[PDB]
Amino acid sequence: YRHSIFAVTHVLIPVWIIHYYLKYHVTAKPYTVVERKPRIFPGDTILETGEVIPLMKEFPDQHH
Amino acid sequence: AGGGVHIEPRYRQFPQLTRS
Amino acid sequence: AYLTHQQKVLRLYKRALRHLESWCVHRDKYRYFACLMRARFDEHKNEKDMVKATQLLRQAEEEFWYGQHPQPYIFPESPGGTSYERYECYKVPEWCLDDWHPSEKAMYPDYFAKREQWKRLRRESWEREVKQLQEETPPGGPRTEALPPARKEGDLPPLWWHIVTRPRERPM
Amino acid sequence: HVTKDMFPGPYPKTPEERAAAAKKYNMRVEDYEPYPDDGMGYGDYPKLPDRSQQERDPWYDWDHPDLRLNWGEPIHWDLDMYIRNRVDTSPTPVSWNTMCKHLSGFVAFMLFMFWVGEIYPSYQPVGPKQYPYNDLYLERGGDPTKEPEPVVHYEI
Amino acid sequence: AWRYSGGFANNVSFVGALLKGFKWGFAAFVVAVGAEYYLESQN
Amino acid sequence: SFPKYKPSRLATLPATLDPAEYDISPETRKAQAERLAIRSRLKREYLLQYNDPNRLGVIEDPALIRWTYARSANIYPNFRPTPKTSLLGALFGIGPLFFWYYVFKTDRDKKEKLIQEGKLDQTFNISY
Amino acid sequence: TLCLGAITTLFTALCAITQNDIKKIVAFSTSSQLGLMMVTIGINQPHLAFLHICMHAFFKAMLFMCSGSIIHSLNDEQDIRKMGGLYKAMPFTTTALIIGSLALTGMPYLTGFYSKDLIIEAVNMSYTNAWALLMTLIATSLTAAYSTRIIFFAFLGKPRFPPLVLINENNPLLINSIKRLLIGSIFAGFIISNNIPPMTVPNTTMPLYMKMTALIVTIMGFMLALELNNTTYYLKFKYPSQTYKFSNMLGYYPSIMHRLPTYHNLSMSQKSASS
Amino acid sequence: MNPFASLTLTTLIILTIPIMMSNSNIYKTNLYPNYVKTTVSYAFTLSLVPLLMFMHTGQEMIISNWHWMTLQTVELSLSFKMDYFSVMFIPVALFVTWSIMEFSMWYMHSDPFINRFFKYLVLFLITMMILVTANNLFQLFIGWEGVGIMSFLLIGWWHGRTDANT
Amino acid sequence: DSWDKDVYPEPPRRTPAPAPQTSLPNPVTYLTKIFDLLVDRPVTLAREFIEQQHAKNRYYYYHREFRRVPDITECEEKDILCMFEAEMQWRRDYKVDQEIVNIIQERLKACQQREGESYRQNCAKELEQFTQVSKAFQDRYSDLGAHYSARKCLAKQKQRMLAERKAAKEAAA
Amino acid sequence: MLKIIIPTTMLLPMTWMSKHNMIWINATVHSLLISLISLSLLNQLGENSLNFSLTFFSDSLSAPLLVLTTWLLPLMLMASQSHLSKETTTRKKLYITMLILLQLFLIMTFTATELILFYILFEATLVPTLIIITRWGNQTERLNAGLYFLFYTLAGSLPLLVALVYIQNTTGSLNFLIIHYWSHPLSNSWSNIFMWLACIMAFMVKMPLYGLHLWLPKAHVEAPIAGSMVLAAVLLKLGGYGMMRITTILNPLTNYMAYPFLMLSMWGMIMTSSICLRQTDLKSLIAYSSVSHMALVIVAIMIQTPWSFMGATALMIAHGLTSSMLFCLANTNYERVHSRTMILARGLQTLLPLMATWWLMASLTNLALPPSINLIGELFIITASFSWSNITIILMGMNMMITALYSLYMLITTQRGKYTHHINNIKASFTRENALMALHILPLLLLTLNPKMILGPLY
Amino acid sequence: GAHLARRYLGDASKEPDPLRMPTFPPDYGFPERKEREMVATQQEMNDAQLMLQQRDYCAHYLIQLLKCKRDSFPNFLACKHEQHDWDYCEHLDYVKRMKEFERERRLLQRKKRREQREAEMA
Repeated sequence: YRHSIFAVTHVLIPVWIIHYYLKYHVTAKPYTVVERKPRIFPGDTILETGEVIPLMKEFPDQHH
Repeated sequence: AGGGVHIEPRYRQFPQLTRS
Repeated sequence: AYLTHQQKVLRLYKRALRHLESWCVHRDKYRYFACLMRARFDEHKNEKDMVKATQLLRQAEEEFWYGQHPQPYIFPESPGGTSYERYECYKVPEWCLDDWHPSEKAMYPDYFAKREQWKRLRRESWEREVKQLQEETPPGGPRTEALPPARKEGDLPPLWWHIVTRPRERPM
Repeated sequence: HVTKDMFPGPYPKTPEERAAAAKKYNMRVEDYEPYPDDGMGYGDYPKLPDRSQQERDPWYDWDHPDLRLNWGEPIHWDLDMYIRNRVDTSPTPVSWNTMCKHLSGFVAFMLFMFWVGEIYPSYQPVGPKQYPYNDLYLERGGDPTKEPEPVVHYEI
Repeated sequence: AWRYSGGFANNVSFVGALLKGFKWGFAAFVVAVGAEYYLESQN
Repeated sequence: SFPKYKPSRLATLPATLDPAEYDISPETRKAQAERLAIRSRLKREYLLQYNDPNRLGVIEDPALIRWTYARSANIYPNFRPTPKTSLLGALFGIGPLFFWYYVFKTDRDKKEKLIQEGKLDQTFNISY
Repeated sequence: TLCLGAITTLFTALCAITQNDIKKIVAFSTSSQLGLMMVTIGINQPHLAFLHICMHAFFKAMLFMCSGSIIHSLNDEQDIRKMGGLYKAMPFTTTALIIGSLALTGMPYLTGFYSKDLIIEAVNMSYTNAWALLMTLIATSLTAAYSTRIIFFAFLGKPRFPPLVLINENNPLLINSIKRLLIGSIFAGFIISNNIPPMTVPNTTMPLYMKMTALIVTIMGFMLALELNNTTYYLKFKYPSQTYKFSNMLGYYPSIMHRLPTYHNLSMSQKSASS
Repeated sequence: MNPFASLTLTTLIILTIPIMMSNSNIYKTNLYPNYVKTTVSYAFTLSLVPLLMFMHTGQEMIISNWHWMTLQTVELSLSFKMDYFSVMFIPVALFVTWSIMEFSMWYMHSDPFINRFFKYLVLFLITMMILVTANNLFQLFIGWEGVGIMSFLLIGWWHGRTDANT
Repeated sequence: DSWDKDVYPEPPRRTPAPAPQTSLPNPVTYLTKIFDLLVDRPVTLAREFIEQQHAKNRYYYYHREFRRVPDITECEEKDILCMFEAEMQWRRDYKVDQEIVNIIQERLKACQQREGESYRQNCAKELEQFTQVSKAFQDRYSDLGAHYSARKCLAKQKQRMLAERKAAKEAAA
Repeated sequence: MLKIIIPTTMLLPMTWMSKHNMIWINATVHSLLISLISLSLLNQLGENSLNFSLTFFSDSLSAPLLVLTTWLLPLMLMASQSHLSKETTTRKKLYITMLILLQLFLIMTFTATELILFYILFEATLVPTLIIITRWGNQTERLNAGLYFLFYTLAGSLPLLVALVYIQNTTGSLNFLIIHYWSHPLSNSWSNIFMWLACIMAFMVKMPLYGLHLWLPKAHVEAPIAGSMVLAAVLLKLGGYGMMRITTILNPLTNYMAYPFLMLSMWGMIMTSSICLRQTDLKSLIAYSSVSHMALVIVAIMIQTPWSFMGATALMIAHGLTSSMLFCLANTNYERVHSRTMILARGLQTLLPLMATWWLMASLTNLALPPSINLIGELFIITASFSWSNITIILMGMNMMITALYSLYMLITTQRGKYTHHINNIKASFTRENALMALHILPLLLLTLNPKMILGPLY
Repeated sequence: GAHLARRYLGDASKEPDPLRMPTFPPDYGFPERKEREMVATQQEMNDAQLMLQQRDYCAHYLIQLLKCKRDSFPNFLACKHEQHDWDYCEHLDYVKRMKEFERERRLLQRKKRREQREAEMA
């Protein structure tokens, strides 16, 4: 119980108010949560367009 | 105040250790 | 005041061993060179020429200063030690208890009652002890700071309150 | 409380007033001396030997153990400089000039060969970092409209 | 005398402090390596 | 032997190996004895007031008030205009002020000399 | 920053070996470390420097409360002259101290290895200042040097503490706190280095005799430091070497900085300025 | 816009809770050190989650929260930079601070002002995450002296000692 | 959203498709799911609760539109009334201009972090956008002093035409 | 403004006719109430200042400073009922009479719509102050201090009076608005230079000035505590407020004939800060500390830069609140030890825990660490000075050194260390002292949330 | 390295300074020196969020370490041969780096000896 009430008071309540602050106040203004562009690589389908970027051309294939 | 700790000091001799 | 010649030799010998302990570190070597250090002390003891002694003290401590450890060993609770008055923060003067609120004072009934006994006893004995002080002043003012002991019976040593009621070295 | 008759005043000119000035600072005539009468305004305040508070013997009991002054003893004109927290003049084990010689030597010793170290820098028997697309001119902020100077490496 | 006698004597050499637990260490080596050797042999 | 310790104002000579205390004369004997005497007078009288159970004030220290008075007030009435004070006041006074004037003017004149024909780059400097 | 980094590594380590307080020696070892990453900062290696912070954080913090464990138990004494024989008397702290010491030396396949040796390997394999390389190499050897001094004087020696011995670490708060940093230090770098994405270019083509020097230099730093430290066992005439007289007194730096300019500015305020 | 925004910032505000509760003076003035440590322990476990988030993909983010100032063309605003440097150093800083907090309960288990000491440690801890997580140079300044001044009181913990003040 | 997407341009968001190569479960997907039903859902539910409570009575607000003013250059000399009307006109022009460059400056910062380490070549248009605005600001408001006034701004502008046209006509020959 | 000026006057008949022992209580509560009313002026439009009438007008500079005065009046009244309750009622009532009159002149001065109207009451603040130092002071040198203060500011006020009426005879009315809109570029003729000196020396002699700072150690240290706040918190801003108000008809002569004053202030603050590092009196250390910060303000105005003024207003009000609080700190000891020597009463943290804390964040706020508006004040000036000249930071930052050493040195010497053995008078801190000091620092921290109000007219 | 000894303590005129070279033309002494190749266009390397200092020729072997590592999450020990594959080509082009360093050095010695030989010959 002591560990549970401490978990709710100091994690559940703080994370809720931060998320509410972030979701509808901080992110409401533009460019306040701006993140790095999601890194993608050849041979990966981009989610919102479904386009598979063509595989990078053949490797020289030299190992040890 | 009250002592009775798990250890006890020694005088110029090897102090007691524990298995852990 | 007057530091006699044999006294300084004692102080120099004490500081020499402390410095020699710092240099030797190990106990068996510490006992080794201290005995050698002792051996080179007792043989210059039966000199009738005091000029030799003070001259001997000259280059001897000149040797002491050259050979002193740049980082000598001091116990922590001594001047320069790592625990020099590190407990002075916690200690509080006894007279500050007079400012305590009566609710706080009543929360320590018996001890504060005993404090009253100390206060009344000091108040009564103050007149007796100051009278003794003025009654045996050396002519021409106090010659030395040393306090005279309580002479008669049923009295207290003059100028005793602060030394007796000084805060403990382990206040917490 | 304190009266105007005992207070700092003028420079001690005559020895008789020097004796009074000595008692003024509760000290004796033979040891009492004033600051040099340089017109700096020191007056009759004595210039005691320049010993910081650390020089005082700690084992001896002081009325002010934190700073080691007894009651009524005329403190130094510049106590704030020589207080325990502030500037100190305790005797170091080795002489001050030797302290300066080795210290000033070390920094110059350290600095000088670092210059000749730059004179003969340490590197590897290796070539430079090759880079494609005209050593990344386009990606290093170069203007695409400006024609990139053709740079391209070969094998060996 | 007590500083050099009693249980406080028989001080381990300097290297033995670094090699503390080497006996059980190398003991755990063979079992782990042998386990890998058979697992790689199965592979 | 070996090298000794040469002193300085900041690194004082230790008052233990100083030759003065090692050689002793009868004149010095009562000289230090009277040091204890005057110190004892100061200490005992202070302790007497200190241990007084009715003294509920502050034991005034004459050395403190004299020090403050000499360091603060009793200086100008004892100041006398003499050469060394005169040049010291001029040196540590107008000295740095005019010296700072030269370099700052030197910076200023060189700075505005650069921009009047366009020898500076502040294309993004707008919140001056 | 190569200039500042190189000198910082030497002087802090140079004063480190000739000290006596456990806290002083450990701290000097830190200031030697903070000399390291800025050396790496200069030659286009920021991320390795930042990674060096992570690995240094684990064992360097650890070395303190392990020394704190010794200090409090043996009646708050910090002079290395007053311990010895704590190997078999303080098992967990002795293990924790030597683990931190080995990690602090970049010894292979540990917390230090995944940072320090890559740093020493990278610093030589670049166009740098020559005088900086000699200093970093010497500092690493001196880095191990005072580490042996700590283990030699504090643990591997005859006991020297006051008679009534109260040494004990059985308090669970002490055991669990050190243990967490122990199991952290053993792996730490292995997890982090294998996990973080490649962010620099690890050089590969490179001759053997500066590949091994990351560990060669500390082998002697262990070796002759042990020889010189155990020389105190032999009953020998005591003589203060001038270089020791320089190093032991913090390289004379406080006795000039903390006395000469401080006196002048304060005196300038009294003689000039105020008066 | 995944929980990466909330999780990192919650770690900072969670660290402030022991300080805010201490300001009441009706707080846990008996077992304060244990309360402080378990708070850091919670934030340590929580602060792991942003790590593996960056570890999995590499989502570095900028959190430009409440706008403070509009100095002409300069807009000073509280902004946390969740770079790789900040995102992983916070777990490490929390890990060591948790480790010593347990040791602090052991070493200075007899200090009469131990509760005040643990309050100072969080204050120093707070100033550090401000220093690590700081976009604008002003925030970097905020953590800089904030760490710097907090070192003064903690060093002068035994203010009775003359040398400690020096 | 609460802002136009043109005056706050946003390149299309390109996110990778999760490709699990290691059969062992990854954690990062689970704790996001745990967070979703433990934190995000109550926050959205609370957000919905006061959103419909907000919609109970939503009063309006607008922005005070200011009529165009004859500025300083056509203001009568020593005419305090027209000058006051015109001085405020230029004073308001300063603050909207300050927000003009604030948007461009902030857009400049948004590009740098969004593009990661590729910022140097991606934020090339953004760089010249700031260059076209920042340079104009120096020759529009900079070096006007603490007690800036449109007359001083007009005086500086007249200095610009006189200086540049004199060089232009002499160079043209 | 009539909503403030009339109520401020109305306390005077009330206090003079209140009951015997209700004087402090009644006066304080309405004095706090007036400050609440004065909070109304914080609103300022993005354009021309709030011009209530030809008689009075307030801008984004006067309003933050005005509220400081109104918020101050409870603080001297609540700081003075301990060292005056032993005097008769009439003299105590007369003390309130001076303080209320002192405020009324300040309120009218900061809001004057006419330059010459500013001049009268801005100078007229001398009479209520001069009474305070000379009558209720607690030392012998207070009389020479009163002459030092009165004559030193009057020596500059008169040339300003001749200068102001001359501008009247040459340009008509000196209304602040019409002056700003009707501006004529000042020529480099010798007469204009002397006119420049007259319009400037009156204000520049008033903050401190290096060379003209000799009255602060005489006045502030010897003044009564209720007064001592005012000579450092608000009237120093009168010499400030004049500067930004008058430096609009002197451009561009202030561009050139400012190096001697800029040079005196930049090097001067390093000197006077170094005085603090080696001072003996607690109050004198505080007063000399106020010299260094105020000299920083003097530097700030003379570049005429938007950033310079922007941090100038913040620095003044931030410094004024702090210097008052530190002068409260000197008073707290002064009642118990009955002396002002610093080393007399070392070791107060052990005896007074909370008073040590009150001395703590007061010292940090004087330390000007971020985000306290002392930092936002100094830091803004640094950039403005740096843009003016890059070498400034060498002189700029070196002040940050000294202001760091002496600030903690005053803290360390008094609070930390072993308690004085021979003292037995230090009692628990009165709730009046602690509550007063909280009312100093708390709004100062509360202002940190939105320093947009305190930034000034340039913002 | 022996190069520093041969330069500072030896004939520095015959030692190629790292900043100076490449000086001689690529095909000087090389009949048909073949240009280097770049399999990965700058579009994907830019797309791959790769550091410019890492944006070298061998970066083409680097762009799939991050891809597989992301796919291998949380298993951080999956890509071992693939990581080895990249650092091998690092070695190869690194190997190329001092051979061309020595190539210009040998050209420097060859030219210097030739000039001295013809100087006394003529």
